Amino acid sequence: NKPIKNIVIVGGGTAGWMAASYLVRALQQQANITLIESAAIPRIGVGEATIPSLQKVFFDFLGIPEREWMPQVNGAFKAAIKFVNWRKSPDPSRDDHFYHLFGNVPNCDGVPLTHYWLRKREQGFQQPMEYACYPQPGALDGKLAPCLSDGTRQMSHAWHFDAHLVADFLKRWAVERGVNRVVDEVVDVRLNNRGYISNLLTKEGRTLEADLFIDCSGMRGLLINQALKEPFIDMSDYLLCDSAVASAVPNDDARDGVEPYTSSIAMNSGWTWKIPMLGRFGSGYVFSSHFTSRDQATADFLKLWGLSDNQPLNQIKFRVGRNKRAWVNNCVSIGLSSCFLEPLESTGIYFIYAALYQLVKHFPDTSFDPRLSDAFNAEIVHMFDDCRDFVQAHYFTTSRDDTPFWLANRHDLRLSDAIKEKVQRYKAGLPLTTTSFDDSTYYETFDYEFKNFWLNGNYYCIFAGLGMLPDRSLPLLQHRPESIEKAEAMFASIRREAERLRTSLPTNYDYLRSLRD
Amino acid sequence: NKPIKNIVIVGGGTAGWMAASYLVRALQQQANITLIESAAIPRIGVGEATIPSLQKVFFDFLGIPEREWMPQVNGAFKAAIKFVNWRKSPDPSRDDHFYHLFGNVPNCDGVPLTHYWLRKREQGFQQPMEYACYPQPGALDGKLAPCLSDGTRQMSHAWHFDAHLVADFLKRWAVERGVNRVVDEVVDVRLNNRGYISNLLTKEGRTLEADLFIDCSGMRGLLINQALKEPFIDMSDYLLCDSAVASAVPNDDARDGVEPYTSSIAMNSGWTWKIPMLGRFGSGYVFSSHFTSRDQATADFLKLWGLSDNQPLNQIKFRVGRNKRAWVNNCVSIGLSSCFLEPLESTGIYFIYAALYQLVKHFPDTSFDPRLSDAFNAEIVHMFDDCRDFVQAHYFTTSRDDTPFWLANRHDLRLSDAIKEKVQRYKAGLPLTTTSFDDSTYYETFDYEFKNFWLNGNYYCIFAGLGMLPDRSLPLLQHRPESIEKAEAMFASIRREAERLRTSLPTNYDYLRSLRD
Ligand SMILES: Cc1cc2nc3c(=O)[nH]c(=O)nc-3n(C[C@H](O)[C@H](O)[C@H](O)COP(=O)(O)OP(=O)(O)OC[C@H]3O[C@@H](n4cnc5c(N)ncnc54)[C@H](O)[C@@H]3O)c2cc1C
Ligand SMILES: Cc1cc2nc3c(=O)[nH]c(=O)nc-3n(C[C@H](O)[C@H](O)[C@H](O)COP(=O)(O)OP(=O)(O)OC[C@H]3O[C@@H](n4cnc5c(N)ncnc54)[C@H](O)[C@@H]3O)c2cc1C
Ligand SMILES: N[C@@H](Cc1c[nH]c2c(Cl)cccc12)C(=O)O
Ligand SMILES: N[C@@H](Cc1c[nH]c2c(Cl)cccc12)C(=O)O
Ligand SMILES: [Cl-]
Ligand SMILES: [Cl-]
Repeated sequence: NKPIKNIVIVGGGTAGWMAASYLVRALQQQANITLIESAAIPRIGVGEATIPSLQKVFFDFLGIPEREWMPQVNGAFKAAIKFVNWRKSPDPSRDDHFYHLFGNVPNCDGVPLTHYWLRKREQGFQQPMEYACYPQPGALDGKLAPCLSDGTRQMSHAWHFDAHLVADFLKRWAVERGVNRVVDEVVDVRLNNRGYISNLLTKEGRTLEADLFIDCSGMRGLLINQALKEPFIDMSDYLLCDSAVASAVPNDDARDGVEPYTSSIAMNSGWTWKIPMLGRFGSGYVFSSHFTSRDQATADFLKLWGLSDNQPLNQIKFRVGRNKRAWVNNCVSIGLSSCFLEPLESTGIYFIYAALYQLVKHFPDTSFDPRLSDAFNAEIVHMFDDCRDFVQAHYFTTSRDDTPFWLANRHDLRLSDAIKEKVQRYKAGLPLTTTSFDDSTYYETFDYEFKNFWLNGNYYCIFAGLGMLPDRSLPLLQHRPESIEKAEAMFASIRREAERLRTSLPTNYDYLRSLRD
Repeated sequence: NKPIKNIVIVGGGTAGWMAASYLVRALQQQANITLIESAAIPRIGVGEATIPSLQKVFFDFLGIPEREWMPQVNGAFKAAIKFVNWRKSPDPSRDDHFYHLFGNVPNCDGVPLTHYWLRKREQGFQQPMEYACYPQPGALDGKLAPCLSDGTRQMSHAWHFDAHLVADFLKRWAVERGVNRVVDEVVDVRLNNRGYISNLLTKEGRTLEADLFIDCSGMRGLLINQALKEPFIDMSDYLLCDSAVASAVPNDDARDGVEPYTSSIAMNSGWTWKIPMLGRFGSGYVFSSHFTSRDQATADFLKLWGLSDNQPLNQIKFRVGRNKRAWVNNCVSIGLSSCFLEPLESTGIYFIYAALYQLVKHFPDTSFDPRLSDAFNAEIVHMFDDCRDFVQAHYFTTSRDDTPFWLANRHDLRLSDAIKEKVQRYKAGLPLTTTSFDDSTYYETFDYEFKNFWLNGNYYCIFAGLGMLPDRSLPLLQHRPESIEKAEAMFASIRREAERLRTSLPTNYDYLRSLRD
C-alpha cells in the first residue's frame, strides 16, 4: 500500500497547529502537510488551563522544553484546580474551598493514604483529606511557585496561557519545518461516491486534495459533521451546561500575587473559572441556559468580579458530547470538531494532543484499513466518556440543593454504568485505581496515563472535597495496626514537606517575573 | 342608493372566515352573507404567529375575549420575534440572537431611550439595545409567560396558533350568527359588459349572485386576478424568497419549555421560522429558489432540526407582492388573494383584519362610488408597501456576506425611496416615529397604529440587532446632561422590572398548562 503523502489540515486554532506540528514531527519522512485557515473565522482562545501531559506528550515529543515555549505564550503555573462554594449553600462567612491536585497519593502497605486518612477522620481527625495526603496545598494557599527559585521542580504542575499565543508559537514552529500554510476558507467539500473526501473548494478558488484530512474546523465540524454527516452525540442528558460568559480581568499582581492554580467557583446555575496569569486572569461563568438566561448569567458574572456594564464579554455557546466516530473514512477530527466537555478539569487541549498521539499510534496508509480507524475511534470514545463521567461526578455528588440547577444535578442526570460502578466502589470504601509509580513515571508513561487517567487520588480529591465520603473505612485496616502506624509516619513526612515548601518556594508572582516580566 | 344587501365570500381559509365574522358583526342590519368554500381545495395554515392588534382590532370587535378563543385554537403566547444567526457569519460557538419586542420604548425629555442607549454605547457600554431599553427579553430567554399566574398581563404580547383551528372557530361563530355556508367550488365567474361581477357558477350547478363579492380564494385570486384580471405587482425585485419547506416538530415541553416567541433562524439562502405551541413547534425554511434548490433547502431544513427522511414536509411556493388594486368594481380581495409578504414579521393575518377594518371604514352602497374603493385601495397600498419595506430592511442592512443569497441582499435589491429616507434618518442619528402613548393606548388606537405601524423601537430592534448603528448619537444630547442622567434612572427602572419579572412570571409552559392542557 502507498503511504499517506499529502495531508490537509482544516483549521488554525490550537487544534490545527497542534496537529500540524505533531504530524510534521511524527512523520519524519514522506509527508507533505498543508494547513488551511480562514482569516475571517476566529479561533477559540479564552485563557486556557492545562495538565502535565501537555509537556510530556506534546512539547517533549516536539523537543521543546517548558522554559522555551512558556514565556513565548506568557504562561503561568498551575498546580491544581481549587473548587470554591461547591460544598454547601455557599456562605460568605465560611471558607469553602478544596483542591484537586496533580500527582499521586502515596501508598502504605498497598493501601492509599486517602484510606488511612478516612479511618482517622472516623476517629475525630479534622484536617481535610488533600491537606493530609498532599504536601502542596498550603503552598498554593500562600500563592507559591511550583519550583524553587533555581527552577528545581517541587510539585507536579501544568500551565495557564492564552491559547492564541500557543497557536501562534506552533504556527511559527510548524511552518519553519515545512508545513504549507494557506490563509483561505473552505466553502465546499467534495466526496466521491464511496463517501471519501475527494477535495476541498475554497472561497478564493483553490481546490485542495490530500490522502488524509484532519478536521480542526472547531465546533462546526466542517468535514466530519457537515460533509461526512457523522452524527454528534449530544450529551446534555449527562451534563447541563451549554454556555459561557467570559472575559479577562486585570489583576493587581503586586498586591494580590498570582494564584498558582485554576479556580472553579460554583454559581447558582453553573460555575465560573478563574485562570490567572501575569497582569490578568481569564474568567468565564459556565452556565446552563435551561436554568439561567444569558442575561442573568452575565449579571451574575459581572457582580462576581465587581465588573461594570462597560466590561467586554465573550458570549459562548457549546454542545456537550462527541462525534459517534472521530475518524471516518479519510478524515480524522481533532479538537472542537471532535468533541467538547466543559473546562471543569482542563481536558480540552488534552483531547487534542492525546488524539494526535493516538492518530500516530493508528496511522493509516492510503488504503485506510477500517481496523485502524475503528481502533483509534474506540480509544477516543474511552478517553472522552471517561472524562465526561469524571466531570459529571462533580455534579451528581453535590450536596448543594439551594437552586433548581443544583437540584437537577442531584436528581435528573443520566449516569453511565461505568460511573455508577466507581461511585459504588468508592462508597464501599474501596480504592479506585492506584499506581505504585511516582509522578515522574506516571507522567512519562502515556499509554498508562491515557488508560488510567483518573486515579484514586483524583476521585478522592473531588468526592471528599464535595463532602461525599465512603460509608466506612477499609475493613482490612482493622487487622493492620502496624500499617496504620506507618501511615502516621507518612502523614508526618508530608507535613514536613509542606512546611519546607512554605519557607523555600518563591511566590508564584516573583518566580514568573524572574523568568520573564 | 340601495345599500349592499347580499354579500358572497369566496374562500373558507383564515381570510374568508375573518371576512364573514367581521362583516356579520359590522353590518348589524341589512346584510345577507354567504360563504362558499371548496372541500377539495386546502386552506393555508402552517402554525401562525400574530401581533397584538389581532385581539384589539379583530377579536375585540367581535366581542370575543382572548381567554375564550385562545384555548379553542390551542393558542400559545408570543412576546417577540427572536432573530438567530442574522448578524454575521453564524458561528456555532457564539450566541447571536436579538429580539424584536412588541411595545414602545419610553421617551426621556422627548428623546427615545434607544438614543440614550447609543450615546452610552459610544462610551463603551456593552449591553445590547433591547436588553437596555425593554424590560422583558431576559424573561423571554427564561421562557416565561407574558402574564402573572393570575392572568395579570406583564408585557405586550400576541399569539401562536394553527390557523386551521382559527378558521374553524370563526366558521362556527359566523354560522351561528347567520352566515350562509356553501361547501362547493366556484368554476366560472360571469362579468357584465361593464366588468362588474354578475354571478358565480359552481361545480355543483349553483349560480351565486351578490351586491358585493369578497375574494378570499387564496393565492389563485379567483375573482380579483383570474376573473377581473387585476394585475399582480410581482415584487421579487424587492425580496428574494419565493418558497418555503414547512413541517411541525414535536417538542419536549416538560424538559425544554415552550418559547414565548417566534424565532427567525437565518439560513444560507433564507431563514427558518419557529412557532412554538404546546407539544410542538411549527417550522418553515423560507427560501429563494434562485439561490438554493428546494432539494437543498429541504436537506438544510431537516438537518437544522435533526429530522429524518421519514419527516413529512409541506412544499410551499408564493409570489411576493400585491394586486395593483385590492378592490376592483364590486370585488374586494382579502388575504392571500390580495397580497403576500414572507412571514418575517407576522403580518399575514394582520393584512386580513386590517383590510376588513378598512373595508368597513370605506363601506359601499350598490352604486359602488369609485372614490370609496380608490380610498380603500390607497390604504391597502400604504399598509402593504410599508410592511414590505420594513421586512426588506432586515435584508439589505445585513452584514452577512458569506453566501450569494446574503450578498444579493446587501447589493442587488430594489429599494423604495421611502425606505432609503428612513434608513438615512436612522443613520443620521434621528429617531423614527415616536409615540408619547403607552402600549395600551397605541394598541387601542387603530387609526394611529395602522398609519404608524413601525415605530422607532421597531426599527432600532431590527437595525441595532443586525449590527447597523447610526453614525453618531443625537447631537442634541451633548447639550443635555440632566436629560442623560434622567435616562439613567429610566434604564435603572427597566432593570428593576426585568428582575421583578424573572422571579414573578410563571414559565410559559406552566401557564399554558394551567389555562388548558
Ligand atoms: C469556553 C471554553 C473554555 C475552554 N477552556 C479550556 C481550558 O481551560 N483548558 C483547555 O485545555 N481547553 C479549554 N477549552 C478548549 C480549547 O479552547 C479549544 O479546544 C482549543 O483551544 C482549540 O479549539 P479548535 O482548534 O478545535 O477550534 P477553534 O479554536 O474554533 O479553531 C477553528 C479553526 O478552524 C478554522 N475554520 C473553521 N471553518 C473553516 C473553514 N470553513 N475554512 C477554513 N478554516 C476554517 C478557523 O478559522 C480556526 O482557525 C475551552 C473551550 C471553550 C469553548
Ligand atoms: C408559508 C406561509 C407562512 C405564513 N406565516 C404566517 C404567520 O406566521 N402569521 C400570519 O399572521 N400569517 C402567516 N401566513 C399567512 C396566512 O397563513 C394566510 O394569509 C391565512 O392563514 C389565510 O389565507 P387565505 O384565507 O387568504 O387563503 P387560503 O388559506 O389559501 O384559503 C383559500 C380558501 O379559498 C377556497 N377556494 C379557493 N378557490 C376556490 C374556488 N374555486 N371555489 C370555492 N372555494 C375556493 C379554498 O377552499 C380555501 O377555503 C403565512 C402564509 C404562508 C404561505
Ligand atoms: N491524569 C490527569 C488527571 C487530571 C486532569 N485534569 C486535572 C486537573 Cl485540572 C487537576 C488534577 C488532575 C487532573 C493528570 O494528572 O494530569
Ligand atoms: N405595530 C406592530 C409592529 C409589529 C408587527 N410585527 C411585529 C413583530 Cl413580529 C414583533 C414586534 C412588533 C411587530 C405591533 O406592535 O404589533
Ligand atoms: Cl477544558
Ligand atoms: Cl406573516
